[PDB]
Amino acid sequence: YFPIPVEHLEEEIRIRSREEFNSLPSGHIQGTFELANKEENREKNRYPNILPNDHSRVILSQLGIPCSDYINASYIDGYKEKNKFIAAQGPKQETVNDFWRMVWEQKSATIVMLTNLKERKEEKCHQYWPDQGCWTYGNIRVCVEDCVVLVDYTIRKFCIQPKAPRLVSQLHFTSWPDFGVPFTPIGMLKFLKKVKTLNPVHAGPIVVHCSAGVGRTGTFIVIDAMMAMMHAEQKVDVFEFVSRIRNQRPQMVQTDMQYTFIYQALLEYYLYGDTELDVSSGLEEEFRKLTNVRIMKENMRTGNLPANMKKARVIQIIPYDFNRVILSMYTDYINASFIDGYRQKDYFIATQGPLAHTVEDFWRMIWEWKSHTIVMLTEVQEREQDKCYQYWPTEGSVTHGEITIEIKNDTLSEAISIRDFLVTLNGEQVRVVRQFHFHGWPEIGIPAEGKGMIDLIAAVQKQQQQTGNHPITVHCSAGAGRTGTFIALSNILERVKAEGLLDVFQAVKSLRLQRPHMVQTLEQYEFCYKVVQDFID
Ligand SMILES: [Cl-]
Ligand SMILES: [Cl-]
Repeated sequence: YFPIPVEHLEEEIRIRSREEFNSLPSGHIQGTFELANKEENREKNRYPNILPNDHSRVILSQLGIPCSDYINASYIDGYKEKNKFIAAQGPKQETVNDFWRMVWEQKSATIVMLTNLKERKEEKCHQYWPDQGCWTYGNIRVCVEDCVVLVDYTIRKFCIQPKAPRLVSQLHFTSWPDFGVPFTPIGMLKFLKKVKTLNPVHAGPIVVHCSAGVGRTGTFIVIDAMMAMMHAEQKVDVFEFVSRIRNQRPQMVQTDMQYTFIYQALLEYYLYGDTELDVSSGLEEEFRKLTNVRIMKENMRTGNLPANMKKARVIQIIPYDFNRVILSMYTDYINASFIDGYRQKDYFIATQGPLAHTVEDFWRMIWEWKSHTIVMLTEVQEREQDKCYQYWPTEGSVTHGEITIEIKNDTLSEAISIRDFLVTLNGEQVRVVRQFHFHGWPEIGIPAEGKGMIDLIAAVQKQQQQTGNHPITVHCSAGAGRTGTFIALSNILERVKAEGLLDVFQAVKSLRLQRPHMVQTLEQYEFCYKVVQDFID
């Protein structure tokens, strides 16, 4: 196994689709585990087969209690940086205090948690931080100063002290699935950049932990190391590195499926890599790339089954089977897909304009997924083409099957008209649903301003925080295009306000992987940039 030039990475990935992974050394033959197996230390290890060797063991200061030296953690090098990380086992009740003493004695500023607390009812790691307020863990008082919950990870700011108090930031990756590795490595690369951002140049080693302290924790350390190697050597050698880190902590990467995943992340980071940009700071090429996002046509069964054919305005813009909106019972089908927002999963329902023969279903979707906000981006007719069925009453009330819609208020503001309805189901019988009907999109082309588009996003956000905080029903006609533009800018703008960063490309690309042809035309993509420019001023 020799190094792969990045020039040939994509090809070698194809060719290798297990044997490589099985040739790695299990770090056990050049190692010594005397200290880890001491009787005194038995109860301190979560898994008795996954133990630090004596040489790279993190060694705590001796606290007159015997065998107080020990913790299940080991130093791990980065690409050209001795001891960049500490790969630690996720602490348990009995070692929570010893854990913080490590963070303190090692001068660490960052903890990377790659596990959830419980997994399918099995406790994979004990909570070692206060929910609210403060807690003294031994001679170290930890205090929560902030918690920010984004969709793929959450971020916690601690203030630890026993003279100078110190700020430790915990980055907790929530998205990692129970069984197997993730799906895209998109989330993990963004997460890994946020760690680079929040760790100070002067700080101690980064504490990375999962359950056993080898596996996720390993795939994470390797992906960082190998990004470094690309950015320096223009070549990647995953095999020689995993081999190296195992002689510091054995078993570092745990699965065949994990080893492959390092490569996928590395490829993603090469092919698409730098498309993020800071709000401080051509599109043609980026759009070509977006357009080469494969459509998972295998994974589109339900939407193509014969009965469901007739229910779609465009038999080509149709939900993937995994993130499709499913209703109470082929009556389970509505051309509509769940889409991740910036702060939570399944935050938007991106749907088509109801057909005259799918209003019943439409309103069942709204009712069954507790939607209270509808964003409409077309008019009923456009250029003499019937682009959406009017599903809402204008004057009185209308009953679409079991649901009843009665219109309470209807205010035509600048660009957006804003209707209010009492949706009933013929004491949890009645809701108030609010429709934002955007008249600011031209019958042909994109709008040339985007003040009115900023003002709609903004309007829908207040409505969300008030009628808090359910999934938003966005539709136009085809159910991807404008819906896409809107969902994209919603997420892009939230993050600009929040992180002061801007990655339109990945934003849209992430939309393409949830529903086909989401942002659709280069016009609409250009527009995204244009609205962000307008927002910045
Ligand atoms: Cl949890
Ligand atoms: Cl694991």
